Formats: sequence, C-alpha cells, structure tokens
Amino acid sequence: MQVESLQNLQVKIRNDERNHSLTKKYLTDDIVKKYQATKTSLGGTLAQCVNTNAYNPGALLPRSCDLNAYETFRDFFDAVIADYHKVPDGKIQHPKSNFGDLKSLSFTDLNTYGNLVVSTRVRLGRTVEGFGFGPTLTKETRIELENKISTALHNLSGEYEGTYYPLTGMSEEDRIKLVNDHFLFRNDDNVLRDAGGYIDWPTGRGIFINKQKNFLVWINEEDHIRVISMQKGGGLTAVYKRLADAIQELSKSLKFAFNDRLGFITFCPSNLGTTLRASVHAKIPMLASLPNFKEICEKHGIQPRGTHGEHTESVGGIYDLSNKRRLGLTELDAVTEMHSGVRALLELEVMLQEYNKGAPEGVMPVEPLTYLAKLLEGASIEKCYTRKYLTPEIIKKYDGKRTTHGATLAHMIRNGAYNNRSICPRTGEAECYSTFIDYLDPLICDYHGVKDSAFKHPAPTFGDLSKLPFGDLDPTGKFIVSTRVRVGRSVEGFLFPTIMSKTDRIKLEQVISGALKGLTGEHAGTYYPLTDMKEEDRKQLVEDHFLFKNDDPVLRDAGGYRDWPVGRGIFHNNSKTFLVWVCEEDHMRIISMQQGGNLAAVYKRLIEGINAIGKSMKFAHSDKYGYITCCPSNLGTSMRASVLLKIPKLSSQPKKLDEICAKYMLQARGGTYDISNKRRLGLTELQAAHEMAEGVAKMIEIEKGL
Ligand SMILES: NC(=[NH2+])NCCC[C@H](N)C(=O)O
Repeated sequence: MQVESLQNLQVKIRNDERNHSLTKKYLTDDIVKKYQATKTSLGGTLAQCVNTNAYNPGALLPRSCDLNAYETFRDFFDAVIADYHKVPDGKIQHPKSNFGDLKSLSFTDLNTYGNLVVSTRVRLGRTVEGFGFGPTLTKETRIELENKISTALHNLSGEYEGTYYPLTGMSEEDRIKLVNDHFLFRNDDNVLRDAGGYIDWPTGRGIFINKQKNFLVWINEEDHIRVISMQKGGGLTAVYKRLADAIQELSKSLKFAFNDRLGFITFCPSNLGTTLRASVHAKIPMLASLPNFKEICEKHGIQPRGTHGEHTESVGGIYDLSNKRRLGLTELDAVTEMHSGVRALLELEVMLQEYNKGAPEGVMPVEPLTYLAKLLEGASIEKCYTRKYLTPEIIKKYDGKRTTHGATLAHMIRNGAYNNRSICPRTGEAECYSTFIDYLDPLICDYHGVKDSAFKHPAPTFGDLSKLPFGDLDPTGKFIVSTRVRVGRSVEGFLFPTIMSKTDRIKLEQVISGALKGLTGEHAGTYYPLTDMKEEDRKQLVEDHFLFKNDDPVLRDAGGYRDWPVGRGIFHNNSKTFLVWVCEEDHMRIISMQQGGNLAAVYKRLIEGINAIGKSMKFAHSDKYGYITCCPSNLGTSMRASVLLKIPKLSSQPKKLDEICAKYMLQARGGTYDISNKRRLGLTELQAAHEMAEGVAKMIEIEKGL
C-alpha cells in the first residue's frame, strides 16, 4: 500500500479543523521524527497506520499496518490505547484468556426483564500469526491466510457444520441474498478503505455460516477472523457458549497473536484485549429518552448504539447495548459486565414504563421515587437539602402522587440523585409548592433561614424608583468594574423548563417573545431564538459571553435541556444593558447590568423591564413564598444584585473578608470578587438591593482602610 510521507499525513491531520482524533493528539513532531523511517518486521510503516485519519476526520483511532505495529511504534500506540481504553496510569495490561467454566456457566435469559430483547449476539476477532493486515498483505498471502482459515473452519464438528462462501466468484444473487440476511460484508466503509482494507477486492475474503444460521465467520473483512454467534431472543448463555466452544476449537489449528499487554491483537485498537462485544438489540424507548441515557449506560458498564435505518419510521427506541470494556479483563468478566449491566437497564425500562403509566405526553418520564432515593444516598445528608428532607414518611406519603399537570417528587430530586453535590431540588410546576408542601416547606425554611408565618408574603415592594436609598456605589475610578441585578420569573399556566413538553416550550416562547419584541425605549431590543438564529448573531453572542449551552449536568438531569433547543433564546437591547434569557432553568431570567457602580440606574432599568414584561402575562406568585421559581433557592424576590468588585487588599485578609460577607449576608466568588446579596426570601426587593449596596459600601470603605 503506497501512501504519502508520515510528515505530510501529520500536517494534513493537524491542519484539519474537523479532525479531533487520538491520532491527531499523539502524532507529535517527536513521534514523527522518531518513526518516519522505521519499518515493522512485516515491512509496514506508521504512515500506513495513520493514513485513514488524514482522509476521514471523523475517525477516532489509527489502524495498524500489521500486528507488529503496536510494538514497532509503541510510544505512539501505547499513548493512543491508554487514552481510548481509559487505562489508569498508562499501565496497559491484559489477563490470559478465560471464557469461564462452560459446563457450569449460566446467565438468566435477558427477556426475563420485560421481554424487550429482539436478539442477542456475541462477537470476537483474531489475528493469525505470521500475516500482515490490509497494508502489508500481498495478493498471495491474503489468499494463503484465507485457505489456512477455511481449512480450520472445515474441521469444526457437529453444531458448526456449514458452508464456506468465498467472495470471489459469488453470484450477485447470492450476494444480494446474503447481505439481505445480514451475513455478508461489503466494501462500503471509507475508513476501512483508506486504511488498506479493500486492497485486491474481493480476493482472499469470504464468509462461513453453519446450518443452524446462528454461527457466522468473516474472513479478511478487516481482521483476519471475525467470529459471531447470534440468535433471536435473549439466550445469552447459549450464544456465548456457542462462540466460546468454536474459538477454542479453532485455536487448536490456528496460532493467534496475543501478548500480555494488549491481549489479542486486532486491526483496530478499539477491539484489543478480549476483542469481545456481547450485545442485545433491545426496545428501551423510555430509558433512551432520559437526558443522561448515555451516562446511565456507561455507569452500568454498557455502551449504547442507535439502530436508526434498521427499523420502521414509527418504531425507534430499539438500541444495541453491549459491554463497554474490551481490554484489561477476561472474556468471562466482559460477558458478565454485559449481562449485569443490560439486565439493570432493562429492569429500569420496565420500572419507567410502569411508574409513568398515565402521565402526560411530552412530559419528562422519571424513575420511581424509591430508585432515585437510593441514588441520592451518596449525597451528604448534612449539606444536601434535597436528601435531608426526603424522609421515609415523606417517601411513603408522596410516592405515586402527581400534581394536576404531572409533576412528581421523583422529578424534583432527580438532579440530586444523579449529581450528589447538588444541594437543592428542581420543581416541575408552581403547584409543586402546595402538592408537596410537606417536603418543600421545611426545606425552604431551612435553606432561607425562616419559618412558617400567618401572613401573606409581602407584595412586590420595588420602591420609589426616583427616590431610591442607593445611588452610585463608586463614582470615582474603580472599586467596581460593573453592576448587575437580575430576577427569576415563572409564567402562570406553564410547566417549568424541567419537565414541560416541546409544545409547552413553543407556546411559552410565543408568549414571552411577543412581549419582548414589543418593549420600547431603553428596553427595546432583539430576540434571538436558539432555533432560528443568524450565525453572525450566534458568533457575537458567544463573543460577548452571552452563552446558553446544554452543558450543565445538574440542569440536564432535571430535564432542562430536553427537546433542545426548542423555545430557548436570548433577548437584549442594543446597549446590552437589559437582557432576558428565555426558558433556561426558569421561564425567564430578567437581567439589568452596566459598567461602573451605578446600582440605582441598573435597578431602575430592571424594575421598569419587569413591569413592562408583566403587562403581557401573569407571573407565578405565592402567598407563602412570593415569586415562584423552579429552584426553591430562588423564591421570594428571586433577586440577585451583584457587583464585580476590585479589593486587592481585603482579599488578602480573607476572613475579615468572609466575615463581612457573613454579617452583611453577602456571597463572594473569585483581587477581583463577584459580590452579591445572599438573601432571596423574607425581605423586599428594595431591601435585597440595599443589603448588597450597604455590604459593598462597607467593603469599599474597609478597603481604603488597608
Ligand atoms: N474494528 C473496528 N471497525 N474498529 C473501529 C472502531 C472505530 C474507532 N473508534 C474510530 O473511530 O477509529
């Protein structure tokens, strides 16, 4: 196989913005310098290994010119392998092959868990010693290898008796039939093509099928041998035993390449070690729809792959689920990982299907409350409010209860269940604060340091916007880089961004954007829908650090990025001093900000904007808690006023710093600090903003003191 110089290929791979391969990561100048003239014992080069990466930027891994590539270019491949297979300290190792005690081995049938499994399949691969891969084979040696292998296959007994079909000479009718039965491989993978996989096509290649059509062998498709056992249903035990028996028998005839670092050598580094991929095709539509579906699988040792194109338009939810591990465990370990993980996932699909019977369409499905309560046990019952008030009696009372529009207690603890450092829940709608009052009210009281009162929450008390008790906290040069006040708001009648449906989001966005497009004067601006945005607008939003990404795991697992990015957007005025985020965590975050320390002007602009928006919709409001928001941490005023404060001196006596913050009820985050009022509930908007001002005024006058 003739390919470009390694240095050329490196430049191509590096200059390609679409390429994010591990090949790109580890094919360094030093690596090129070391290996650009080196040949394996079969005469292969590193250029031949990385060639496909130069032309296929989507490819993650190199391939190998022959089995000696891993040793010959070890500094490169060990780095790639350690990275891909997540090998701890680059301490790559692999145990001797062990399929287990076949006579006594037994796994439960996977269809026990809801009868969701269409089929079960286990695959392995082998390299025959003494022969190269695609780039280093000759036409003759590939055929010699094929002959060696078909002869070994012809010698399998009973169960494995069947027919060898060489590709060469195969009629097009047989070709059509065999690909229709999914027994035949084709030359249709460009990554494989550019790694030398189809040289001298179709010679030296073929397939073998037994009479029962549950055992299938590919010769020289990519690896020397790929062996596949398969059948309808969930009989993993039989599939795996059938596979194990055959390869053990074949081993008596063929010498397979193995070393105690990588295990069984394969053409692609992803399939080293056991080479084993045990899998099922399963119907798991509800599980597949969870926001952290992928993470859930990985945590159970499972890798999911979509099967789109393989089924009808109205039947998706069918996935391939396999062991995620190949290297660093035995075959028995790997199929056990598969069985255990898949069993857990199918049991979870069954639980989802049952717990969400009757729930509104488009509303986020949720795991059973008691399941999530177990995951939440990893949270500190001392710092995590979500767990602290989730008592046995609360679980018993509220399990299986829904609000009128479908919100559950399970919904609201989910973010904590899957992110144990998260300390507050995320509610599903305003009604949550009465339907689940026994959970939420003590939690709220605890978080905000308050207690049950006979009196209605104070009405919105914004103050006289022409005679405010604060002005410019820093007229002079700089203690204050910038000032900001924001509030959260929920719109009456809508489920919150956690669980709301796609149609809900679309309607919400029509209500809110309609109001925003009508704002005038200082508040006049432009709405930028995340769905229909001009790219230059998109770039500029990112430039200004006006971000709205689906990248927070806490929000994600509460469901806040579902049906992305429909109904989401950013509004701001031309000056970028008044902005609204639409449907992130709350229906709205309404924000006023500007350079300098003029809090009175930021506050005034904010209040006038809230009022203007409020003309077109009713804000969710509570006699108990004031303005209602998704997170209970942001009730009452839902107001956060803040400054970007430069205090080089005081930040270096940091506990007469963290003591002001304490006694003036401020929060600080990093001599430049972001300082904000900590209180939200139990005070008026005016007091909230005044507390920040008084606290910041103290800090500043403390600062000049040093
Ligand atoms: N046997 C194989 N086809 N291996 C290819 C695995 C794909 C690989 N992770 C890549 O993107 O390079």
